[PDB]
Amino acid sequence: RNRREEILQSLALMLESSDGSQRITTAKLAASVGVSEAALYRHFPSKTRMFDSLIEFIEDSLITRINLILKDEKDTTARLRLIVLLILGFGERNPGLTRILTGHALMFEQDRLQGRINQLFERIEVQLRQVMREKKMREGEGYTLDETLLASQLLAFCEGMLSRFVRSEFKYRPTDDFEARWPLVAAQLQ
Amino acid sequence: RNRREEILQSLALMLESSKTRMFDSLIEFIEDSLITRINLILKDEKDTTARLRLIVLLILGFGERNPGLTRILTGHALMFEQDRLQGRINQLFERIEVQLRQVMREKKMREGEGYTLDETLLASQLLAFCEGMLSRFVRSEFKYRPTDDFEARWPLVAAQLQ
Repeated sequence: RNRREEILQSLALMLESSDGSQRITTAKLAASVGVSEAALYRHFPSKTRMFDSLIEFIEDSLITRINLILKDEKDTTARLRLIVLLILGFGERNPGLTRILTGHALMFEQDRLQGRINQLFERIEVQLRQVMREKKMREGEGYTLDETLLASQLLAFCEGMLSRFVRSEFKYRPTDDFEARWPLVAAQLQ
Repeated sequence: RNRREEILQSLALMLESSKTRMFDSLIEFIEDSLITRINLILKDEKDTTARLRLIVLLILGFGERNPGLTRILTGHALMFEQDRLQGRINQLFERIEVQLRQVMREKKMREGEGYTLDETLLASQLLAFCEGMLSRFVRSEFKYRPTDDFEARWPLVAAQLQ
C-alpha cells in the first residue's frame, strides 16, 4: 500500500549511501520506516522483490518518458538529445537507482537482477536505433552510418557519464554541462 | 611484460570470490601500466589528434585484454570492502584525464591552431567514452569488446574535437 512506496524510497536512498558498497539488510531497513521486520514482508515477499519493484519503476519511468518525447518532438536530432538528457537527469535525481543501472548495487544480489538491467539497456538502444532510422522518413536524407554504431555510441556516452557519476561519489552530476556536451555528441551522428 | 598482466588480471578475478592490500597493489600496477604506456605514445606520435587516438585505444585495449583489471577500473570489483579503493581509482582517472588535457593543450604550439572548446570538456568527453565502453564490457559479461569497431568509432569521437 502507501507503506509499500515509502519502503522503496528508503531503499533507493540506502542504495546511494555507503550501503551500496556493502549490503542492505532486511533488519536495517524495517526500522527506517519504523515498521517491524515482519510487517516489511507484508508488502514485500523478500528483499529481491524490492529490487525488482525498483527496476520495474526504472523501466516504466524511462520507457514512458521516451514515449512522451517522441510525441512532443518530431525532429530526429532533438528527439535523440531529449532521450539522452532524460536518462542522465533520471540518474542524477536518483543516485541510488543509478548504482543499479551501473550494476554496482547488484553485486551482492541476485545476478538475475543484472540481467533485467542488461535487457533494459538493449531496450533503450533498440529505441535509439528505431529513432535514427526514421530520419530518412522524416527528413529524406538520413544517416550515412550504421544506426547500430550510432545508437551504441550514444548509449556508451550515457553509461560513461553514469559510471563517472557513481565512482566520483555523485560528485560529477550527469547533467552538468549537458548542453555544452550535446553538440559534441550530435557531431558523432553523421 | 604482457605476462605480468595476464597473471595479475587473473589474480583480480580470483580475489573477488590482506585482500584490500592486494587490490591496492593491483590499482598501483594498473596505473603504472597506463601511465607508462601513454608516455611511450607521446614519443612515437607528434600529432595531437593521433596521440588522443592512441591513448583511448590503449585504455580500451588494456581493459579488453584484462577483464579482471577492468572490473577494478569500473569499480565493480571494489564493491566488497570498497571505500578508499574506489577513491584511489578515482585518482587514476583524474591522472588520465589530466594527461589527456595536457596533450590537448599542446595542439596550439605544435600545429598552430588549437581547439575552440575548453580542453577540460573535450578530455572528460573522451574519458567518458572509454568508461562507457568499459562499463558495457563488464555488464555484458565481457561480451561487448571495448575495441570492437574501434576504428569505425574513433572518427566519430574525433568529430567532437573541433
